[PDB]
Amino acid sequence: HLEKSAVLQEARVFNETPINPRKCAHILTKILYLINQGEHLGTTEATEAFFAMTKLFQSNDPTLRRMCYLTIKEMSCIAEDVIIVTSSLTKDMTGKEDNYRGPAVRALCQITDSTMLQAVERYMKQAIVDKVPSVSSSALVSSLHLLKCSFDVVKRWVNEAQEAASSDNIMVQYHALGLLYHVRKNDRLAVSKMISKFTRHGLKSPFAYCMMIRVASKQLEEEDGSRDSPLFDFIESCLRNKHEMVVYEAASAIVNLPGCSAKELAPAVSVL
Amino acid sequence: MPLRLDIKRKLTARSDRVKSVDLHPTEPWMLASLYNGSVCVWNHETQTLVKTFEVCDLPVRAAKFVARKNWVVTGADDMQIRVFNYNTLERVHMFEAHSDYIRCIAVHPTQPFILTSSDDMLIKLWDWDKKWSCSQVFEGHTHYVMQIVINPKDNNQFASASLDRTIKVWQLGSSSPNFTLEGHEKGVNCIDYYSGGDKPYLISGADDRLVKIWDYQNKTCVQTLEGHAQNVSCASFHPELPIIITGSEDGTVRIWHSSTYRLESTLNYGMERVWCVASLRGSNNVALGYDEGSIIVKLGREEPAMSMDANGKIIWAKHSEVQQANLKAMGDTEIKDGERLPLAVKDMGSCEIYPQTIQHNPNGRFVVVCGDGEYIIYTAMALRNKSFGSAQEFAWAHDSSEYAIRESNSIVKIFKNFKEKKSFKPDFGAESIYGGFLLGVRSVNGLAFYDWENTELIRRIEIQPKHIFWSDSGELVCIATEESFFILKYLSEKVLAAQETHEGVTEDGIEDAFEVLGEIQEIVKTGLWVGDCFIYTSSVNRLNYYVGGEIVTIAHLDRTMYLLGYIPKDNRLYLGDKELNIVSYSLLVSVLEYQTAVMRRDFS
Amino acid sequence: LYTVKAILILDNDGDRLFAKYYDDTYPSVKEQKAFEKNIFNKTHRTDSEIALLEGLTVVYKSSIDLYFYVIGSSYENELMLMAVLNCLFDSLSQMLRKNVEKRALLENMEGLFLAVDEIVDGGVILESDPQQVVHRVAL
Amino acid sequence: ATRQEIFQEQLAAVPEFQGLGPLFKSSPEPVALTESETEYVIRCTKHTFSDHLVFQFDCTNTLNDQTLENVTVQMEPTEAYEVLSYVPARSLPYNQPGTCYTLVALPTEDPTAVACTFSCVMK
Amino acid sequence: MRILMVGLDGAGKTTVLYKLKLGEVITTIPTIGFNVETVQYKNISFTVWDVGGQDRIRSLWRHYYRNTEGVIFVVDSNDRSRIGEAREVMQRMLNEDELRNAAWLVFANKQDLPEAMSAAEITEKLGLHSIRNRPWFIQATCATSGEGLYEGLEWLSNS
Repeated sequence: HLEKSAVLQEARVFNETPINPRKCAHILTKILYLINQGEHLGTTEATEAFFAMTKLFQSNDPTLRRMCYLTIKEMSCIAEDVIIVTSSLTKDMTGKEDNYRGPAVRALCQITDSTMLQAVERYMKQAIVDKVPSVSSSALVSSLHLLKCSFDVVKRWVNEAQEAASSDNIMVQYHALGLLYHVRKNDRLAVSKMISKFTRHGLKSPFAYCMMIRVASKQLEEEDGSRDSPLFDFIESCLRNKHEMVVYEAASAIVNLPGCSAKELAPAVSVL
Repeated sequence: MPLRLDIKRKLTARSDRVKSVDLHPTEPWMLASLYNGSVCVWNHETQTLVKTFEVCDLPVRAAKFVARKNWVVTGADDMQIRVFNYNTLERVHMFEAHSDYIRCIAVHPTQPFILTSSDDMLIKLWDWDKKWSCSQVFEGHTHYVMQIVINPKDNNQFASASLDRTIKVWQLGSSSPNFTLEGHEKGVNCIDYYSGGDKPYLISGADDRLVKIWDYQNKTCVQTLEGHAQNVSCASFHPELPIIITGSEDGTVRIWHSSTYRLESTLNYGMERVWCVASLRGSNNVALGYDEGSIIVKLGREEPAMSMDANGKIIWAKHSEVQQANLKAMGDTEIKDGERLPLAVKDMGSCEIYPQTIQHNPNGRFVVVCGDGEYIIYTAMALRNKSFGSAQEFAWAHDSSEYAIRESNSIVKIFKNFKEKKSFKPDFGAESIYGGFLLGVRSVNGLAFYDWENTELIRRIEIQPKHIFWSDSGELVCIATEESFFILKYLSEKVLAAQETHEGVTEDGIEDAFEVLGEIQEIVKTGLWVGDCFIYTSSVNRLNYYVGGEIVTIAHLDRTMYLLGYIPKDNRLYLGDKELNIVSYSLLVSVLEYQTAVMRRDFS
Repeated sequence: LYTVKAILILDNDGDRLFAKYYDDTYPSVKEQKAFEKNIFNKTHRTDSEIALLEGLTVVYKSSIDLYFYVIGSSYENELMLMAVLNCLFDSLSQMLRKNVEKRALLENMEGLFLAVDEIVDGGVILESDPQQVVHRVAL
Repeated sequence: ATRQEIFQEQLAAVPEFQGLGPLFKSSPEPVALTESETEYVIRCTKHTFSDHLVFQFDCTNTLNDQTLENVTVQMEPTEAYEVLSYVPARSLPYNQPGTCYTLVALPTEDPTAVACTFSCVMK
Repeated sequence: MRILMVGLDGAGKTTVLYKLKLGEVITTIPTIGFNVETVQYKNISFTVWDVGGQDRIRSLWRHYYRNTEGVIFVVDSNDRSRIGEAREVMQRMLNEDELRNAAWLVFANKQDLPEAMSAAEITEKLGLHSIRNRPWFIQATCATSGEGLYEGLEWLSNS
C-alpha cells in the first residue's frame, strides 16, 4: 500500500517548520507501520532523527505528547541518549496528569545506565506511593526490564514494597506480589513467613490467588512439610470459591495415585 | 503497628491557654507565653521554675531565647520589645519595633539576627549587633503577619504564612518574597520546615483538615492529605520518627505515620487545642500549649540494635531510622586511646520491621532481633532470616541453643527449635522473664528462680530488679535493680541432694540453693561482666569495675555511654557512643585475673 | 507473567499486519510469517475453545473478515487467559463500537497502534478494564 | 585394607604426611562439620588405617560472599591419639569441594587411645 | 528564531530564564533535560534553547544546527575561572565558523559586585574587537538586577 524510503526522508518535514499536527501524525503512523511489518534500523538515521525530533517541543497538545512516547519507546534496546530527555522526562513527571509519566519509564527500562539511577529513584518513591495505581503499575513493569538489565538495586527497595504492601485494587494487588515473589523466591524462608503474611489476608485483584497458588504449592511441593494444617486451610478456602479455576488449580495438582484423601477430590470433581 | 513505644508523659502543668512556647536548648529550659499575660520559664526536669517574668499582663504573643547571645528575647503586645539578658534575667533594653500585635520572631543563628513578623502586615528585620536597628523591612503583605519561620536550613531564605491563605518565600534580594503561592483554602496559619536538609517539606496548618506537602525544589504541593476528625489546630513533623503529628481545634492528637500515613494513634489530653508546639531539635521531646494546661512528652530509645562479634564487628543496623541496611565493621587498623578511628563500608540488610532489640547468640552468631513486636532472628552472615514470630518477652537459653518466650498473654511457652518446652511449665504471675543459666521469672515484686528442665522455685529474693547480667559461666551474677545492686553465689550440690530427698521450700524458693555475697549500692549506666568481674558503668559516668573490694574508675567518660566491647585479645575496650565513633582503652584482662586468682590463693 | 509471547493482527486472507512479538525466540519477522502460514491458514476462518501448539497455548479472537491472536504457553489457565483474550477483544470492540474489518484497519490505522501499546507492552498486560480504558483514553 | 583403603590411597597423592598406614575401616558416619547450609558447609569423613587416622574434609565453602583462604584445621583431643598435623585447603571458593585434612597416629595398646573427640576451629 | 542560550548546568542561567520568561526563575542549575521555550517579544516569535551545559552533551552541544540565527551566550561575568583561554576561544571560534549566520550576543551573568578581573581585559581577550564582524554586544549582568537584559532583547528586536 505504501513505502519506506521516501518516508524516511519525509518524516523530517514535520521537523521542518510545518504546522499541521495532523500531517505529521500520519506520517509517524506509517513509519511505525514500516516498522510494524518489519524494518531495518540504525544510528545515522537515528542521529539525524535525534536532532530532528528534538526541536519540536513547544507542543502543548496532549495527544501530541502521546505520539512522542511511542516513538521513543521504539528506541529502547537500540536506544540513543538520555540526557536530553531528562528535562523532558522531568516534564512528564511534574506534568499534571499522571499519564505522561508512565510512558517514559516504559521506554527507559531496557535501555539505561546505572548512574542517573539514584535520582530517578526518588521519582520512583513517589510512584510507589501514588493512589492512582496505574502509574505505579507503569512503574513496576519497567523495573522488570531493569531487572533484565539488573534490578538488584531495585531490591534495596523492599521496604517500599511494604509501605506499598497495603493494597486495595485487585489487579494491583496482583502486581505487587508478582514482584515480590521474585524477590523472595530467592529465599525460601521469608516466604514461609510471607505465607503467614498473607495468612492474615484474603486477596483483592484475585489473580493474586492464583500466582500464590502455584507458589503455595511450590514450597509444599518438595515437601515443604505439612500439607495438613496449612495446606488444607488453603484448600477449604480454595475449594469454596466460585473462582472455580482456583478450586481447579488445587485440584489439578494434587494428582495423587492413591488418593491422598481420594474422597473429597471426587466432590470437587463432581462439581467439575 | 504497635505502641510498644516510648511515650512518656514527661512533665505536666495544668493552666491556661498557653499560646506560645519557645525552647532554651542550651540547657533544656523552656519559655512559654500565656493568654494570661504572664510568661514563665521552667526547668521541667524537677518541675521547677527557672524564672518567670511579667513582661506585660496583656497576653504575650512571642518569645525567643537568644542562646548565642546569652540573652533571652521577649516581646509583648505593648508593641515593645523588652530584652533580658537571661544571665540573671537582668533586663537589657527596650524599644518599639512593630507597632501592632507582634506574632512571631524567627532568628538567623549563624548570623546575628532577629526577624520578626507582626500583624501590622509588616515583617521587620532588626539587627541586634547594630543594637536593634530596623535593618530591613520585608513587605508584600495582604494581612496581618501571623507567622514567620526562617528556613534556618537556609536561614537566609525564609517562608511566611498568612490566613489570607498565602505564602511568600523570600530571598534577601526580595524584601518581598521571591514569590507567593496560593496555598490555603482557609488560611495559612503556620509554616514549618522539614528537619532534614536533604529534602524539603513544609507543612502549614489549617483547620480545614487537609494537609499539603510541598517540595520547594520542584516547587510542588507534593500531596494533599485527608482523613481527619476535627479541624486540625496543628499537625507537625515528627523529627525523630517519620510521623505526623496531628493536632486539633479541640486538642485531638492523631498521629499519622509519615511513612505509613496510616493513623497510628489518637490521644486525648483534651486539654484543648494546639496552641503552640515547640520541639527538641535533638528531636525527641516536644511541648504544646493547650488550654487546660500544657503537657511535655518524652519519646526515645537509647540505642540502635547492634551486637558485636569479638572479631571486631559490631554490627548494628540502621543508624537511627535509616534502613537496617548497614551492618558491618571489621576495621583494619590501630591508634591511641584518646584518639579516634575508621570504619568499613558494606551494608547488608534493608529490613522493614523497626526494632529496639538486638541480642547476639551465645557465640555472637544468631541474633535475635525483635521489632514491630515480632522476632526476626537472623542468620547473620547469611543475612538470612534465621527465624521469626511475635513476642512479648524473651530469654535465650544462654547456652546458645534455645530460647524462651512470653506470649503477649502472659503464660509461658518456650521453644527449642520450635518445639515448646513444657518441662518447665509454671505460668505463674511474672513481671518479666529472665533466662541465662538459671531461670528467673520475676513475679509479684520478687524474683523467683527456676530450673531449666522442670522449674523449681529455687529461691525467691526480697524484691524485683530491672536487669540481670550473669557472669560468664553464669556463676556470679549481677543484678541491676535501680540504685542498689547485688553480687551472688549459686551453690549446686545442695540442690542435688535436696532434690533427691524432696520435701522443700519453694514459696521462698528453697533456702538451700543461693547465697548473698555482698551488694553495692549502685547506679549503672551500662555494665559488664568480665567473667564474673563486674566491670561497669555508672551513669555518673565513671567507668569502674568492681574489683577486689574496690571499685576503680578506669576512667571517667564525658558523660556516660555504651560499652563498645572489649575484645580481650586486644585487651581493649572499645567504647561506644551512639554516634559511631569508637574509642578504645586497653586494659589487660590478665591483670584482673591475676588479682582474682591470687586472692583466691593462686598466687603462683 | 509475560504471557504474550506475541500478539498478531491478522487478515481473513491470512496475513498479519500487526504483530508485536512480545518476545522472539526464533528470529525474524520472516520466521513469524511462515508460521502464520501454517497456523493461521489452517485455522483460518474458524476458531477453538482451546487450541494448542505443542505445549503452547494458542489464543485469539476473530471476526468474519479479521483475526486476532495472542500466544502463551499451554501449561496454564484457560479462563483468565480467555478473560483477557476477550478483554482485549471486547475492549476494542466496544471501543470501536464496530467490527473491525480490513476496512477497520485502513479506516484508522492509528488506533491500532495506539491500542496495541496500551494493554500489553511487548509482553505483559499492563492495561485493561476496557470500558474504563475506553473512556480512559480518547486522546 | 578396606573400601576405606582405597581412600588410604586416595589420600596418598598428598605428600605432607606424617604417617598413614593402610585403611582399616572408615567412618561409620560422615559428619557435617558445618550444619545445614552454613556460611560455609562442611561434611567430613573420617578414615582409619592400621597406623594413622586421617580426617579428610569434604566441602562447599558456601557463601558466594567468601572464598576461604589460608585454611587449616584445628583439632584438639581428649582420649588419645598423637597429634602430628592440621591441614590447610590452600583455597576454597564457593560451592566447591577442596580438601583439608587433619592427621593423627593411632596409639593402640594403651587403655584409652583412639576414640577421641577433637575440637575444631576453622581459621 | 532558534536562539541558543548557553552555559552550564549549575550556572543559574535557568534562574534568569524563567525570571525573564515567566517572570519567575528556577535553581542555579541550568538544565539537565533541556529547555526549548517559546517567547513572543515585541510579539515576534522566538525559540530559546537553554543548556545546563554539562559536559558530555557539551561535547555534543553542537548536536543540532538548522534554523540557527541568534546567541545568548551566557557566560558568568564574575567567573574567574572557566571563562577564558582554550575553552573560551575554542567554543567561540568553533561556533562562529560553524554558524557564521547568526549574531553572537554574549551574556555575562551574576555580576553582583563584580568578581571578575577587568571588563576591559576580557572583552579584548575574546577579541571583542576582532569585530569587523556580525552584530555584537558585550553585555554586563548580575542576574538579580538583570543588569542589561531588556536592551539585549530590545536592541535585538531591531529588524
